[PDB]
Amino acid sequence: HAETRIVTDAPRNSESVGDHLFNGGVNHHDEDPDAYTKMYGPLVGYDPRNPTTLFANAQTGTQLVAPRKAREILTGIYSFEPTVLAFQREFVKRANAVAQPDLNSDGFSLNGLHTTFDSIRSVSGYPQWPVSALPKSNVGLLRDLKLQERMTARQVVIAREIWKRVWGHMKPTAIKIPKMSTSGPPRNVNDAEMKLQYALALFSGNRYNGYLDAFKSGDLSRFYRDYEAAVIMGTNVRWQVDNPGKKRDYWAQADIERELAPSKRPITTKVEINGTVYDDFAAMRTRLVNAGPWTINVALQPFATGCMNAMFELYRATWHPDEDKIAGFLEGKHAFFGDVSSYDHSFSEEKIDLSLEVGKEFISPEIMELASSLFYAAYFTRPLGPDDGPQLVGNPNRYLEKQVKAGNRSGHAFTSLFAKVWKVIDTVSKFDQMGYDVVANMDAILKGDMPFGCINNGDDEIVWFKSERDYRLFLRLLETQPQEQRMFKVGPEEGAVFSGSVYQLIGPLKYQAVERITTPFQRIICPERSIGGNFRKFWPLGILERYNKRNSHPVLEEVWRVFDDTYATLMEPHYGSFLGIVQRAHKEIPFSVDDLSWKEIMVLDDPNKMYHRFTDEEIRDQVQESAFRKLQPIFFERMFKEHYKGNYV
Ligand SMILES: [Mg+2]
Repeated sequence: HAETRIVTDAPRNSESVGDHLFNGGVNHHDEDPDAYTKMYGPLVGYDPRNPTTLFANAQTGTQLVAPRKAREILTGIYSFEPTVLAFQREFVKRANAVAQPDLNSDGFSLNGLHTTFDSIRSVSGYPQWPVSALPKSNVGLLRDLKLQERMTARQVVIAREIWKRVWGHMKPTAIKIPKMSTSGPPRNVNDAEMKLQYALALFSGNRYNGYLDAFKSGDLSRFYRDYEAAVIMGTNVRWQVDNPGKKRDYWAQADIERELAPSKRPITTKVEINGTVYDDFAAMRTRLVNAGPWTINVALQPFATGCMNAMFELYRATWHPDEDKIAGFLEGKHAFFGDVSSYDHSFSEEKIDLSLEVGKEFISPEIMELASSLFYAAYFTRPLGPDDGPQLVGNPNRYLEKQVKAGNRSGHAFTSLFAKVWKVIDTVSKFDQMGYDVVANMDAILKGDMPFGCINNGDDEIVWFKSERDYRLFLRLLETQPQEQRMFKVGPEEGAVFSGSVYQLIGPLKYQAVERITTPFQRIICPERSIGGNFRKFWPLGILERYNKRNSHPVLEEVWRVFDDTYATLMEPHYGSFLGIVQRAHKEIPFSVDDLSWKEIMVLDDPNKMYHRFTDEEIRDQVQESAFRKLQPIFFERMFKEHYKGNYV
C-alpha cells in the first residue's frame, strides 16, 4: 500500500490492539494501512475556538499542577507527620556538627563536603507556590543575565562547524518509547502500546511524507484529523530540595498575558502544617517543565538519538567519557567546573534557529521546521498556584508562527542534544578567544587530543587544561568577558560537582570523585515522589547502593552513622527499623542491588538518563524494558533513506 494518512476512513475501534501485537519482526501496518485507525477510537474533535480541549480526557481542568500532598518517604512513613519533622531537625543538627564544608577560593572541597545539610529540613510534597510560569518571551531573562544580544561572527562560524559534525553523522539506534509517561494530546494516556502502534503507522506506507505535508499546510484541523497531531505543549512540574538563601521568585500567570517579558514576583510560601509554623523548614522548590506530545516527538526522536549516539562515538572524550576514569584523567591537569544560570531558558531565538538551519543541510527542511514549531509552541497548563486557573499561552492555531520563545524548550526531542552541543560551542568559543584556531583544530579539540578540552553533561561541564597559563587566561577571560561575548551566564561551581559527584581536591592537581554527601539523605528524607507508584518502583536499590558504600569516604561514613543512630532513636519506635523497611521492599523487586551496575541503578531511578547519559550498550535489556518499549532502526530505515543526507557511523 501507499496510504498517506495515519487515520484513514476505516471504522474506528473496529479491531483490538490485542489481536495485532508487534512481534519485533514485521510492521503489520505495512500489510494493513487501516490498522491504526481500526484499533483506536474516534478522537473528540478539534474546535479552534477552544484549543484546551486537546487536554480534556487526561488530571483535569482545575487541579493544581503541583498539589500539596505528603510523600510516602519510606513504607508507612509520611512527610507531613511531626515525628518525621522532629527527626529531620535532629538529624540535620547532628550532621552539621560532625561535618562542615571545607572549600577553597577556587571552589574545590578539601574534605568532600561542598554544602551544609540544612536543605534536608525540607518538607517533601509541600511545594513553593506559585510554580513559576513560562513567559511568552525570554528577552528580559537574557537582559537580566547580562547576556549578548546576538552571537559574534566568529561564534556563528564555530557553531556552524560543530553542528555540521553533529547533524552530519548518525548512528541509527532504537526509538525509545516511554511506558510510564503521558502521550499528551489528543489521547492523553500513559499507554506505550498506543505510542508504539502510532510509530509503526507513521513509519509504514507513505505516512511520514503525508504527516509532513499536513504539518506544513498549517491546517491544524487536517493535521489533527489525519495524524492525531497538534503542535502544543502540556505542562508538568519537577520538585527538588531548595538551597538555603537563594532568591526565590516566579513569573505569575496573570502577568504573562499582559506583557511578553514581565518581571518576577517573590515566592512567600511558609511551612505551616495544620496551624503549626515550621520557621526553620523549606517548602520544595518547583520548576515548570513542558512535555511535547508523542505524536510530534516520535517524528523527531530518530534524528535526536541517531545524532547523539554517533556524537558519543566520534567524540567520546567530549560527550561520553568513562565516568569512573574522569578523576584519573584530570590528574596533573587544571580544571574549571562550570556552573550555568538558567541555561536552557537563556538560549536565544537566534541560537535555536541557527541549530535548525544547519540541520537542513543534512535533514529535510520540513523536519527542522516541525522541530522549530515544537520549540516555539503554545502551551496549556493547569493552575500553577492555588489562586490561578487553567491557561493557554500562545495561539496553537497559528503553529507555523512562533508562539512562545523560551530557549531550549523542555519536553522537546532535541532538548538534551541542544543542551550538550551548545555548552561545548560556548566553551570552544572561549578556547578561540584565547587565541587558538578552533576551526582548524576542531576534531582534535572534541576528540581530546589537544592540550585542553571540555567534558560535557549538558549544563554541567569540566573544562580542563594541561597548561597553567591557558587555565589562568581562561579564568581571566571569564572575569573580563564583555557582554557581546557572553552566550551563557557561567561561573565556577562551589564544590566542583560533575554528574552527581564532588571532585574532591586531595592533592595538587589530584582529584577524587565522591557523590554529593547530601544526596543520599535528600533522596530518602525529602523525595520528589512517594516510594513505589509510577516512577519509584525500584526505590530500595538506590538506598541500599548508597548505604553499602557508606564506609568508602570518611565524612560520608560519619553522616551515615548519625543517620542510623538518630533514626534508631527518633523514628524506629514509631515506624520500625530502617533496614527492615528497605530490605522488605528490596525482596519484592525483580533486581538485587548486587545484580545491577551503578549505571543501571541510576536508570531505574531516572529512566530519562537513557535519552542523554547512557547508551544501549551499558544498560541491560531487562533494565531498559522496565521503562521503555523500543522500535529498532530497520523500521524507520526507509524514512532515513529519503530524509537524511549525512554520514552513517
Ligand atoms: Mg557541575
